[PDB]
Amino acid sequence: MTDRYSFSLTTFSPSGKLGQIDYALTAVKQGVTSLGIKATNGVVIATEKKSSSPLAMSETLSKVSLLTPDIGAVYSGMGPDYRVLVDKSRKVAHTSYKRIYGEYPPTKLLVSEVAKIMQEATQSGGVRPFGVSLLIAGHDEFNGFSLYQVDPSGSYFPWKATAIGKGSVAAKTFLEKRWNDELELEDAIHIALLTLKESVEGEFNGDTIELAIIGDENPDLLGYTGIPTDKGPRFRKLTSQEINDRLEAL
Amino acid sequence: GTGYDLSNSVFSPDGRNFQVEYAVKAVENGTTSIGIKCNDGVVFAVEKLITSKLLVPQKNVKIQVVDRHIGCVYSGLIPDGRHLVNRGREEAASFKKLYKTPIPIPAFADRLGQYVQAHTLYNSVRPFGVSTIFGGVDKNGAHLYMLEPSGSYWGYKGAATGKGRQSAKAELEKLVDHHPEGLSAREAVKQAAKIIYLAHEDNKEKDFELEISWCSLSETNGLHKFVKGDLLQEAIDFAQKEIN
Amino acid sequence: GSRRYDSRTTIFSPEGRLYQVEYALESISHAGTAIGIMASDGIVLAAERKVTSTLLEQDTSTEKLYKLNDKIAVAVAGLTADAEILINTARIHAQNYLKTYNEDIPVEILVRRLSDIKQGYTQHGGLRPFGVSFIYAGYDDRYGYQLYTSNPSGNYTGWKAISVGANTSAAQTLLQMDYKDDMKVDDAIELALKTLSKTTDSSALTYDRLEFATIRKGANDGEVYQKIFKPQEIKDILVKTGIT
Amino acid sequence: MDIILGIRVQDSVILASSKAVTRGISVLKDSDDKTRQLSPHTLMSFAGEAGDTVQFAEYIQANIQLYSIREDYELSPQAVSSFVRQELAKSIRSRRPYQVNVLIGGYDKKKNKPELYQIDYLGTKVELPYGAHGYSGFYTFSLLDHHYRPDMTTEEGLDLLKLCVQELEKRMPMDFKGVIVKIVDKDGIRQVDDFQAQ
Amino acid sequence: FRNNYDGDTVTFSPTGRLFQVEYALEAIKQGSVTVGLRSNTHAVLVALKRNADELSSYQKKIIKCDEHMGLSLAGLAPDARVLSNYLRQQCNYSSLVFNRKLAVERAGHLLCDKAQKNTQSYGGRPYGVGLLIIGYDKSGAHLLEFQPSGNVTELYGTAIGARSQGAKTYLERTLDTFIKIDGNPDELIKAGVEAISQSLRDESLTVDNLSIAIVGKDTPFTIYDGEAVAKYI
Amino acid sequence: QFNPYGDNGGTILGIAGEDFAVLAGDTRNITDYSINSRYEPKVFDCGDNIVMSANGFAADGDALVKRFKNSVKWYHFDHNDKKLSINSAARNIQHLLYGKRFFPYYVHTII
Amino acid sequence: DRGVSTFSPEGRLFQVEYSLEAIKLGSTAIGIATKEGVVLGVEKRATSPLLESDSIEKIVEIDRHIGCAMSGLTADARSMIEHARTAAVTHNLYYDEDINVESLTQSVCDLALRFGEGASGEERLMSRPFGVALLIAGHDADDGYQLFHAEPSGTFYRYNAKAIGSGSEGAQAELLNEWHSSLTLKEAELLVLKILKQVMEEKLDENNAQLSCITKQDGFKIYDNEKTAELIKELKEKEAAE
Amino acid sequence: GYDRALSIFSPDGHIFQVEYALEAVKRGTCAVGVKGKNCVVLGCERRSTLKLQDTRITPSKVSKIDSHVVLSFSGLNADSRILIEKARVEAQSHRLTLEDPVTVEYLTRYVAGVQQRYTQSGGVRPFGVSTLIAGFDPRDDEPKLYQTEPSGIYSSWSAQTIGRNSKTVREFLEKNYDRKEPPATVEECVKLTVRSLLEVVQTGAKNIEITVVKPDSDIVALSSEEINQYVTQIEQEKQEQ
Amino acid sequence: AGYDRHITIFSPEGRLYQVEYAFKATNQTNINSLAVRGKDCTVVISQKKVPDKLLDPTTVSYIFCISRTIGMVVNGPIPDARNAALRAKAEAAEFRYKYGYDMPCDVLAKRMANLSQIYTQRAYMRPLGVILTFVSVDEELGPSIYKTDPAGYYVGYKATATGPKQQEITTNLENHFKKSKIDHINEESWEKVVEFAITHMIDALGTEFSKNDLEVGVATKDKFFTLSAENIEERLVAIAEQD
Repeated sequence: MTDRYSFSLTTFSPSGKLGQIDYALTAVKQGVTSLGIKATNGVVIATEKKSSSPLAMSETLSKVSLLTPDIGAVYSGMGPDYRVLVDKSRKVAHTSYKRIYGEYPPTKLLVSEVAKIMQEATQSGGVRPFGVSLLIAGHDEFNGFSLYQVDPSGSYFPWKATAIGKGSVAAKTFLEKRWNDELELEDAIHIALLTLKESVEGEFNGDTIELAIIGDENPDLLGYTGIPTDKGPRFRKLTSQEINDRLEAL
Repeated sequence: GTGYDLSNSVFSPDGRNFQVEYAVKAVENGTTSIGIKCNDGVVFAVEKLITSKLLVPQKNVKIQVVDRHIGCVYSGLIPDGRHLVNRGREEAASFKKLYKTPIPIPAFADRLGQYVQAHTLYNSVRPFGVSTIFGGVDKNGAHLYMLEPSGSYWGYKGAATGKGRQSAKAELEKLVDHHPEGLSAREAVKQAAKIIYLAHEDNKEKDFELEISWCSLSETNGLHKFVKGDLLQEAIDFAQKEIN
Repeated sequence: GSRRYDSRTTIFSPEGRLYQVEYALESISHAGTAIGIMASDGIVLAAERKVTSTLLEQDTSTEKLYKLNDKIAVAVAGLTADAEILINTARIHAQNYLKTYNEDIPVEILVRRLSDIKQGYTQHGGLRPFGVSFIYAGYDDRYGYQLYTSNPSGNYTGWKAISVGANTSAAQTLLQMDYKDDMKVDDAIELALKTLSKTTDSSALTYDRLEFATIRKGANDGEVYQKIFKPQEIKDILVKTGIT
Repeated sequence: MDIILGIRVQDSVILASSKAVTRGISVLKDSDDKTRQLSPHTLMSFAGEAGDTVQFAEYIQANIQLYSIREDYELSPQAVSSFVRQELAKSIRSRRPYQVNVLIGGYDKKKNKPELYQIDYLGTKVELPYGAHGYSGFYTFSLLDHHYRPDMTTEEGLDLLKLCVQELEKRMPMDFKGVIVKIVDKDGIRQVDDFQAQ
Repeated sequence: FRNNYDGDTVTFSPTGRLFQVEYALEAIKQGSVTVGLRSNTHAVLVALKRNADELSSYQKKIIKCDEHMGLSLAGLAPDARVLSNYLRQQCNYSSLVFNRKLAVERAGHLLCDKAQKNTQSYGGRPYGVGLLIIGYDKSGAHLLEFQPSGNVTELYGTAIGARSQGAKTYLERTLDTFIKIDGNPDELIKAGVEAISQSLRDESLTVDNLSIAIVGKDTPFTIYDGEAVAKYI
Repeated sequence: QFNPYGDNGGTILGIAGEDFAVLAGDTRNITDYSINSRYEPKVFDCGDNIVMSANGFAADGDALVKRFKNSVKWYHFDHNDKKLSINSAARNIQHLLYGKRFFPYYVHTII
Repeated sequence: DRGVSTFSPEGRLFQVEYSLEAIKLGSTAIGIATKEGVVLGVEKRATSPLLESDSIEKIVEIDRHIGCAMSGLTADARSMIEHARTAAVTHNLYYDEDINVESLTQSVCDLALRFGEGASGEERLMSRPFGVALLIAGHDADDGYQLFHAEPSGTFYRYNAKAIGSGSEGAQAELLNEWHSSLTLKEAELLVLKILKQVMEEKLDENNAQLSCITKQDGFKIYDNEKTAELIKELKEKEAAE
Repeated sequence: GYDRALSIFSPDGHIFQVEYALEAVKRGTCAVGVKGKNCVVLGCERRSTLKLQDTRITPSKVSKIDSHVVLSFSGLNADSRILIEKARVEAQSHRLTLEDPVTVEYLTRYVAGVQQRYTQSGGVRPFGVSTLIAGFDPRDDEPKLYQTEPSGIYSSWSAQTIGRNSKTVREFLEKNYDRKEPPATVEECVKLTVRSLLEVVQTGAKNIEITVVKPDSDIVALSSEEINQYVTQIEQEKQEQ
Repeated sequence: AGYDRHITIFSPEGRLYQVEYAFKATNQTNINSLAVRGKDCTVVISQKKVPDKLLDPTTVSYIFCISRTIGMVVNGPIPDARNAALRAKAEAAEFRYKYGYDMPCDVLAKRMANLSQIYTQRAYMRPLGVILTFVSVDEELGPSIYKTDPAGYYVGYKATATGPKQQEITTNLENHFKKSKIDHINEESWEKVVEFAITHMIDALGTEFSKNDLEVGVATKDKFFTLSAENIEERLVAIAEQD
């Protein structure tokens, strides 16, 4: 027994490329599209719930996850890798920050943490890079609203708006036309739903789409009252219904 | 491409693990052995190729006992078999130590099962080159088991493996039909000594020595014991008499 | 075993070269160019962001210029992810030195530490080298302003002006042409911009595709100050030097 | 215990250290030097637990010398003492702590000023005009508190010491067999081989 | 074929063979010959010692594991040293802990199990040496043949090494004869030296070339070299 | 609390003649005021013509002897049955004893 | 690649064999064992006239009654000498006596096969076999003077005379004739000095060759250049005298 | 966890990794050392593929392991550092335990052992470095000059060179250094050194740096000028013929 | 170059062949199975194919009892299936101990999927060629069906099927739900839900079963159990009087 695989599985090639990273990215390209737009008072991330069989319950499978009460993430690439990444992220958020400073980490930091994890699976012994790209959106008191993208290489960049996956190229273009630095949250949700329609082939409604936002504090989603400083989570997942309402005036 | 059979735990394009399969070849190539489950016990018998006249008779024992109530017999690479039994013996002790009651046959089977299945998970180890027939008597019945290098094992009425496995199997399938209500411990011992003799035809070139053991709630009291002396001869003859 | 898949990242080529290092260097040569120029009154760090978009956020960014200490900063060329790992360990060494001696880590000591870490992945552990090259700019009371460079091989050196990344060949010749030992911070800032400008692979050189930092010793104080130019400040210094 | 005195004058530091080494009933030696040279311009005196005393001294010495060679530079007295304090402060919570008290006196060739640091076995460091360890201070501090002036010449310094050593020889119970004195200035470390009757 | 499956011991041939183990066996056959036979009171080891030059000594091939046990080697000297040593401990452990003398049949099981391990895991290599263990315990004289494959067998007599096939056919014939040499040691030896020559072909077993060991009823396993065997040449 | 030591009494004597030597010792084994045995051999023959006795705490004495004897055995195994000179046995025994310098063999031993 | 401790289809260990090929390229070293002592001689073999020939150490002392010569990758012998010396001293500490020449040898040979990448048996950490052979010569009260040859294979033989190195097969066949169970120490020294001269690529002189012996009375000593130069001369004379 | 045997024997009895480690030395800049009668001198060549450096802070080619011993090398720089470090530490350790600085032979022996160990340990490749270690034993006045290489072998030389074009320069030294009469002056010794370097540096006033180590921890490096002065006079020696 | 097919590393196309081949292995038993949800129970059916006459039919099962409330059926070789079952039981036993309440079906499913994902990324661990379907009546989600594969993927179903003729069973059930408009068999007794399953099993596979051709597990409030040859027989008989 024993992991004899203690050497790197990702190495440099004569041309200067890192094979496995390139391939991992290729895997992300095949993934279902997903995107994120940054408004001036909120951020929105959304993707397509590509069901594997009409017998499968697509609710029991979220592609958009909450990392902290003010940070959510969505992906493109391999579902399983995303899942475990979300877990590792939710934890690193406590162990490396909340348990020390007593408050959740600011977006760029938590992202920097997720990136670290992904980076290691690029150099550590006997493992392949994660086959996913994430779009993390959150809000912290001193940076406001932000949106980041993390790649299998472990690299990450901030965006005003962007998309990844299958039809990223087409969608990126579509956003560059409708985005401006004055967009109000509701506007972005609108633009979001639109950019998302160009990808979706089949049913385009509040059951084949998953969408969440990082906006105002929802004290109705806190669970308790008594502490003035605790006003609720800024991360809300839009309900099946809430989606359609905005689809009619589309 | 190819080369899907050079490292252990690798899946070939069809979903197979060639190394495990190559292990089997090592089994079929070895001596043969069987297990017959009677109405309240089990009997193990195995062929012992007598290479030369220098081999002391009644000495190079091949059947093994795990704890006090289990008997194991295997075909293929002898060393691997012993190894698998050593593990089984530790596995059993560990169980008796924690639970007091001597380890149930089904439970013991899985212990060997998991342990064997394990050697098909990593390419740093080689699979077991043996199939094992083992069983005994426990709290509720008698059980007979056969374990493959793939870690696969099932419960059996009768089982055999090795060189003359098909011959044996044929003979066993007969017994299962002509004794639907059950066979007795005394019967099985003879019947077995026979099966070995017939199944010895696929390796008739060499002289062989027979070996049997049993575990009957009434005959052995629930303990695994070897068949020697008079009771043994009575079955050798029962065979020599029907081999003609 | 596993030997089959081991790339053997730490071996010598028949010509005494280190495969991975050579390749990692090759990797680096496609990274945005970063330049470091040292004047009598300060150091200038400027880097070109490779590939951009209209939606890319440039305010909440800092992908190539990192602050290691209060007196030391670095410009990166290569895998940002790797770069960050080394940067963080570097920021630690600096703090340990401070905690141990109540003095700021001398620039060379910090640079050497990092280079050794890199050199390590070169001689043992079978892991790939970090695809990163650094330009360090710092100040200490023993040599004042210093400029250093470290690459994947774990080797490091000191310069008056240097470049890492793509087109270092062309950029170095241009620098080696208009550089003079009595330069002044603002001359360098200008020289830097010109150089990046003549070696870019883009149409024009705009403010959004740049990073700028200067370690000056503001005559109005007596201490050292690190300034990482903001989107606006870059736009300005871009028009002034005449590039609109 | 032993005598460990130090005084920072105008352009140097003076370290007085008893010469006796007693093991129970007898005085084994009367010519002991309770000091090590950490660098050409930094000196360290020490007193305490029988074995740990020299072991610690020599361990610190080796490290400073290794730093000097590695970097071709001399750490400032301040740096050296901060390093020593950390060493002591670490071992205080270890299985077996070093029970050593030290006096670090050096001349900072960069600031052109002498410096005197006092650090006890716990890792408590303090910078002073003059200091002592153990019972030594109990006798000398009143004298030093009285006669001490920041601009004293090395000569006035030695006279002040000589005065402390005399008060120690009069009121203190044990015979520490006189002291060895050393001066640290812009020119290095030198020993005043004439204090037995100066 | 073979070429791709003999890389290491962890690999199985498509036919079900373990080449590395088989190769180890080959180092045995290339080794010098040695023989073993026992009566009902004694067990004897006769081995032919090999040498490099005419200025080199003849590498000893008999090793004592305890007062009632010993063996002879065929192949890699070191591996035999390793194994004999391990066996020496197992005997020692038995005496110390249980004050019992280790059954020869049990020493065989131990050797087998040890060897088996070096054939199922990566990195290791089969032991390249064969062994003949003789001993007198609580159930009489014994003789075992050990194979790097992990197969240990109890016999009345046998031999291993180069040309070992000669003495092995000889003893297979002389069976009914020696097996009854109870009470007379000198006979079993002469009988062994007669089987040992059945595999010669080069020279005649000289004084400092023959090696003989014996154990039994009232004989603590002892080795005979040189003039000690002159009366058997 | 548990005390790992005990005292089984007994005495041993050793005299060296010009070409001989004797090592005697009573054969009584006790515990406080009771007698455990009127005959418990306390002096042994360890081979290579060496007699030894570890008197004091029985359990310790026996363990030591047993260890020494087994030491002789391996001395033969490792150095082609060479004879363990008495001076070598002595030195060897010192190492055996000092090996438990911080949890001693509560015995006075003579060979 | 393939296990660093694999068997060839001939039942041989690749690395051990290849290890032997490396030793065939080393300087020649010869040993003659006589009832008056053992003699060890080695071909210095510098690789440039600037190299201070006396800093070449191919004959070392393991203890006062044991010394040895090396051949092949000499750097690999450092730890063997170290393990050897330690074993000899350790033995003395535990037993108040000198370690038997054979024992010391068996101990050195025990390291020999401690190599691989994870061979199930203990903790053999050493990536390859030693690329050097040794001639351990010494004396003890039980078997008097002895000469041993230790190989990277782990096996060791006792010889009356033996040569290892580039000119071994040649010089060995030579010793075959010359050796008889009654040579004197002097005869041996000259004999060694003689054979070295034959196999050496250079013209043998007190500067590119070194001698030494081991006698029960004064133990292991290395012959200084003055003493050797004389035996060189004394040899030239007895050769021209017929 | 990584132990793959990288340095192993090949069919012909060679250990290619050590072999190739040596090829790295051949590529490194040239270094030379010649011992006088009361001193040892170490010369090295500075590259010129890239120029615009800052010689002040850039690592120099001759390192002090201790106040009385220096070490220069040829090959991978990054590797040399690791050895320099272990040497300096072993140097202090030795003073701490034996209460006396190391002798050049000892310090060399130690560095060589380190190199050797890396040739037969798993997961590590040999040092692509070869070194020259010179100095004066404590309280001794007789000069010492040693050289080590990846294989782990070391020895002393009256004069030696390592690095690119070491063949050419060694040849120069072989027919220019008389052991009968070694440079009896710190002066003529540095001359012989520069002369040899000039066979390969091809005009390099700034491309040649020398260091002179004398008894009792007296080490010192010459500045471009002092060297340039030697160059200037050496070029005239040829044209006056 | 060609080894990106032997261990779990990306291929130039971004694929993990070893995982793909693992899926292949799950059909090696040539057995089919399907699960359906009652109004308040969950049923799983799997073909039982005993070839040899020498086998003791009662020891041949691919349905396991993970916990007092969770049942799991496996599609794939038996050794891997048993390996997976053991782990699943240990995981469920531990969870209870540590958190103070029985481990939910979907949770155990997730945990198993996570473990499977690890073999997808680490090189020395090979994927398990099996597909695990967990069922139970969660005290919060009611009847539950969760399935995981070698890729580390998992999801909850309204009903599902696995095996060679998987697609037939699926489109079959798929149609029955479009027709009934509700996402579950609307029955009160489980005996009927079991029958419904055995029915649509036959209608899809196009074959008839005897009491020794099936294997049935039933999950209910606080208990999961498997029917016996006879309990099944009584079920075949009931569907016999209606067709």
